[PDB]
Amino acid sequence: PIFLNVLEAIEPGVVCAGHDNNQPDSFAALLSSLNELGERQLVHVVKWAKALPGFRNLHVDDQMAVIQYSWMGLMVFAMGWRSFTNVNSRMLYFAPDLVFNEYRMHKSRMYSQCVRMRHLSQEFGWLQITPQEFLCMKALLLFSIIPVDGLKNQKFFDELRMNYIKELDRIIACKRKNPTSCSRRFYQLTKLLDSVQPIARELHQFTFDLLIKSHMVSVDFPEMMAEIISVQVPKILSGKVKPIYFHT
Ligand SMILES: C[C@]12CCC(=O)C[C@@H]1CC[C@@H]1[C@@H]2CC[C@]2(C)[C@@H](O)CC[C@@H]12
Ligand SMILES: O=C(O)c1ccccc1Nc1cccc(C(F)(F)F)c1
Repeated sequence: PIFLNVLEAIEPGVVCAGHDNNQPDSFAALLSSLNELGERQLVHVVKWAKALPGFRNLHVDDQMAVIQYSWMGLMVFAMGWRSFTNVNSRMLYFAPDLVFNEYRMHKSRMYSQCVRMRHLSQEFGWLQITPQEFLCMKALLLFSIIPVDGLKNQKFFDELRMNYIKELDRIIACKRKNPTSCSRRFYQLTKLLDSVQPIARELHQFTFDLLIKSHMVSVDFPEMMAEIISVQVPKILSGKVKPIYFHT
């Protein structure tokens, strides 16, 4: 249908991190590249979102808010997809010029977090997620985290989230036969989406601390990345902004 054409048509393309693979691996270089990749990946997310159906309805402030709160969850989820479709979850495919292997996962000083990411990446396979399901879930991640005191126009956001959830159902109801698996498939995806939040929160904490002592470890932080991680992120780790789980 129309909805599906849009999502597949506004799906961001390949994005390099600009990492110089000629130089030996070093924490500084690796994380600095990831930050640069983040800044780059953020530009596409902004445009990707503005081109999203009904997104232009939210108040301009809520448009930037939701983007500054779930950018981590979106990029991680998408990255997990590339890893599955490119290297079959064997490694973390952040970018064509920035693939993480067992070694780099250790050199990045965040091996545990990578494990969970390589785990999310494998879920796409264990559950046999389809392209249509992936695209629909990613968009729903954009509307998966908001401040406890709601947004400027919560009503509009709830209906916007409600409608995207409906699209997921239709996508799911376009290949099933009996309800035994139908209403069941919904349970699987809803779980997968929720498993993303925990991972995202761990990375949030990590980038935060890394930013605090960025000068001592010589890790560069792009302008935008620096403002969001110091102004937006803190609100999440403080409890002001909490994700939206389907299950408890
Ligand atoms: C979102 C990015 C970059 C885009 C992506 O593919 C997922 C990946 C997950 C780890 C993030 C990284 C951006 C830079 C961060 C936030 C580092 O500071 C620490 C964790 C890194
Ligand atoms: O377009 C609006 O008026 C709208 C308003 C609030 C929430 C969602 C909205 N539209 C919307 C929301 C999800 C999916 C689709 C569609 F699939 F039709 F494109 C349209």
